[PDB]
Amino acid sequence: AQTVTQSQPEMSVQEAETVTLSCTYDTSESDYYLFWYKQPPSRQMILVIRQEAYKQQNATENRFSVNFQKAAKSFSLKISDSQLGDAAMYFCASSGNTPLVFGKGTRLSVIPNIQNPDPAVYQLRDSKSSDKSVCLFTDFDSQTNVSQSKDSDVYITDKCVLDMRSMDFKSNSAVAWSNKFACANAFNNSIIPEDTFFP
Amino acid sequence: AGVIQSPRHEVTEMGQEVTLRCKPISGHNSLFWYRQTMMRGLELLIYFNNNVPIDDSGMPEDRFSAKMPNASFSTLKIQPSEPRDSAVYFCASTWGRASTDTQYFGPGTRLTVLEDLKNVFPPEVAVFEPSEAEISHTQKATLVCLATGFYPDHVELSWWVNGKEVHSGVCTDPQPLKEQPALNDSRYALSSRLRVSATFWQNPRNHFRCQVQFYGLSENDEWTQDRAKPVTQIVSAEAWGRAD
Repeated sequence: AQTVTQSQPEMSVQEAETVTLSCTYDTSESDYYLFWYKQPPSRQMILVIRQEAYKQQNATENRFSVNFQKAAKSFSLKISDSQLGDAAMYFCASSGNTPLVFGKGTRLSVIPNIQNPDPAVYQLRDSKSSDKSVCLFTDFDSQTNVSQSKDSDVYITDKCVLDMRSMDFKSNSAVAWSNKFACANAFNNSIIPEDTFFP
Repeated sequence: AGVIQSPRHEVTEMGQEVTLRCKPISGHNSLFWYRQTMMRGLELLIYFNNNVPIDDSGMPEDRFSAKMPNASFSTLKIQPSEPRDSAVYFCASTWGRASTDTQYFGPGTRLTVLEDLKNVFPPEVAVFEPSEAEISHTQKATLVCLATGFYPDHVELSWWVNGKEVHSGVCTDPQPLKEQPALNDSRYALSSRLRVSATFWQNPRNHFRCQVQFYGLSENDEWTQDRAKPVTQIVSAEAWGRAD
């Protein structure tokens, strides 16, 4: 009777806003521990927080906080002022008869706040070829749904946010290529911003 | 320092015996063996305490055996291996004085057991130079890297600016694309971006290299095809700065 349920499998949060990741558990032994583990894309498991059963509900104003309802057997994880480094998979875990029982995880994605959107579709060309081409959709707002391809010979990657680490700059980016295809027609199955820049 | 696992990647043919090895943290006395997939999650397989197994109920009925010959070494053998064995296998360790002790996780081994090695290909790496429209319009320069046509999905992409590895301004796809979206054999593609300022790209004394570490066949494996044997290798593409 040692379970860990993380029902919401995917979560989103706006950068600098607060998200709460849910967890409910069932146990038998009245002396247990509760954990939160972070797993970045590296697949490394890092312990975020750790609570003891018969101890208080903390009066803590840290960025990663816990809501411990022992009577409700709930164990929330709150993340304030979210950052793009927080985007990872989060596992809630129990510690009873079995030393560690994991929930099935929650993929948290942190949406970057793009305040200077310059939607544009650019054409790049190969360093050693400049005849095999790629089309770069970049600098669009974070609410833009870039969707996969329909042709069997055109490939469209999903959007990717990079952090230049200087000027607090961030930008979304999606790539498309096909040996056949033009950039002005690459992302026309995704809803493109009205002011998108086609040089 | 932390929990050490060997190997890190393994790509092998079915029927082979797979040996995973773990070294716990110095002084730790309990050692846990986990498995990860998308369907079953983090799965306990077996865990020791003072080199004695405590719970092995998670061990499959056949082909999985684990042992701890001394206090700083444990092994987990898959014999014979099967395609469904493919997962990320984790080793963890605690002090071993309490069931509630914090578990430290090693980096994990990504094991891919294939049906046969006929479909293994290394990636092709091309770097695409920044649009001059992007330089003109934003005063920034985005480089794009394409690692295409590799199988299986055991690739590590990295950008190396001026001989040293960079992490800032780099976004690589979290998941690759299937070139044939309707094939279990389908080779993969993967894209990356390195955005620097127009000033940095236009300096012809800056060197950009997209490096893709591929994990494939080993020395023991064999090849009966007249194409290059897809061994573990590093395929690179590079570009020099261009003022105009």
